[PDB]
Amino acid sequence: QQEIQQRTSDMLTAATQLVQDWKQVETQVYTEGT
Amino acid sequence: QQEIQQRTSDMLTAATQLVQDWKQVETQVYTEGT
Amino acid sequence: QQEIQQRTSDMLTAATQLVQDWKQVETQVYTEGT
Amino acid sequence: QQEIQQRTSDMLTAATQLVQDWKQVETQVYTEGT
Amino acid sequence: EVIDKKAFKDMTRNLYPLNPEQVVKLKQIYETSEYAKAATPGTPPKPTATSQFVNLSPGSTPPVIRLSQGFVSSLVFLDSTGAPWPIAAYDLGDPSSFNIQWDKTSNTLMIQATKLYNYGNLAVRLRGLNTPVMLTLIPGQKAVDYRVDLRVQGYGPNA
Amino acid sequence: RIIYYIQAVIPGRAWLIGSNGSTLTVREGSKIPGYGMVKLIDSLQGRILTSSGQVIKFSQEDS
Amino acid sequence: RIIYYIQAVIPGRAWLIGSNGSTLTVREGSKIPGYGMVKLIDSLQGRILTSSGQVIKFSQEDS
Amino acid sequence: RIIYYIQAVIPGRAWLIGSNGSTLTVREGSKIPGYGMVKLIDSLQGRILTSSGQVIKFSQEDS
Amino acid sequence: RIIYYIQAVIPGRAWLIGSNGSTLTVREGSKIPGYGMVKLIDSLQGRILTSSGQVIKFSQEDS
Repeated sequence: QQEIQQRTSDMLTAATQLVQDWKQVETQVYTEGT
Repeated sequence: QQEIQQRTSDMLTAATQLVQDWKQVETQVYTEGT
Repeated sequence: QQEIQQRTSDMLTAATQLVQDWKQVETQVYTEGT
Repeated sequence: QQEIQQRTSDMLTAATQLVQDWKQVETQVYTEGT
Repeated sequence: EVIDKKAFKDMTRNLYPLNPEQVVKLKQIYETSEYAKAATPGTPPKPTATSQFVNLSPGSTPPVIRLSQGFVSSLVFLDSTGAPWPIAAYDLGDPSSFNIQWDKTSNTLMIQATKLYNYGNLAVRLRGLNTPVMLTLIPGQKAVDYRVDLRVQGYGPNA
Repeated sequence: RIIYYIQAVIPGRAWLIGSNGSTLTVREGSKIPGYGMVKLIDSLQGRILTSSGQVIKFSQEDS
Repeated sequence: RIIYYIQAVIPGRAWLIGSNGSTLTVREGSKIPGYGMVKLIDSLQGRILTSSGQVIKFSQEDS
Repeated sequence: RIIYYIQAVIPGRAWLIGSNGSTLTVREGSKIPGYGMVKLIDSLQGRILTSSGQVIKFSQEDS
Repeated sequence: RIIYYIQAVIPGRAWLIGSNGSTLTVREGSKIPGYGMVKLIDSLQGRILTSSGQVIKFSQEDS
């Protein structure tokens, strides 16, 4: 029974990092040459 | 009996703010244009 | 009985924020262009 | 019984974050080129 | 092997306490609350444009301007022929209830009311006149004046 | 006759405009030509009661 | 006749446009030529009830 | 006849393009020429239900 | 006939190149000329299943 609550806390830490990485979108870069 | 004395203190607070607002008269403003 | 007193105090916080927002009137802005 | 009050407090935290995100409106940006 | 299915569904409910159905229902609650907040009691005033003649006799009554809180009313001054009459100066009583914007040379005043039911008066001096023109300003009526054209009895610098 | 219309009303006074372009102001006890004596000034709902039974209101096209 | 369409509506008022290009604004009790009396201004769903039974709504191509 | 194709769809609206190059926008209750009345706008999967039984979808070469 | 070869594959899409130099992109349900309907896009191992029974893979000299 108590192994379910230990496994649930492990998955919540990993899922918070996965969702936070999917939020990040970097702005495009325009390079002008002459 | 004691609910009358509670109601009297609430009306005295509201009547003090109402009388103080009626005292305020703002000075006229003269605007010159050229 | 005590659930009425808990519900009433929640309505004072909501009504005070509603009345204070209705008092606010912003000054007009005149823009000159040349 | 007690699991209802635990679930209710979790939903209030998520609903407060959702409401203030809908309140935010960004100003338009005008770009002049020459 | 069956623990992994049990731990995944309880993790999902902690990560997302609101269903996609419940997010949609919460958005309808929020915009209905803003609709009741912005609604005005009674009926809103009718937006109108008017035109009056101003008599400088010592028997007549001063003209009336209808205002509304947060709205702009523009007053333009004309002579008896209809040409514009530029404004020299003005004097406003109770500046806590009304706000006036004016470029220093034109003939148009723009007045916004700040309070709901407080009324006052205003004095306007024109360029060629010695007699000042006196008005009264009452807000909170069933009509709001978007623009008032005022005919003044004399003759201005343009004719 | 001459039809009078309410232009602006506060508690106590009322400003009236006639079909001739004439402008009046009235109090609780006052004379209106062609109407008689003012009986009641009702600042809410825009009604003025007159001793002859006629009711002066806002104009239909300006309200 | 002349067909009227709702241009904008808030609680209380409604702005109408006609097939002639004429523009109107109406209240709860008001004059409409060719329709009669305003009976109910219902700001949600864009419906105006009229005493002759006709319903003034938003235009089909502008909604 | 004229074949219509879905160009973009959100909940509520849908933007359509025809074989003539004409562009339309439709709501839940709306008229489409040659098709009838919109019955259901289903924003997922790109399907629009019509009262005549035809289904308007995305184009085969543009999807 | 024309022989198609896999150029790049991700989950969902696949980019193809033909013997004529023509380039296509396909989804799960799509048409390929000379092959029929796409039945399964399997991003691992570079295999695409087709309704006619043929299998489109990477080119032998380019893999």
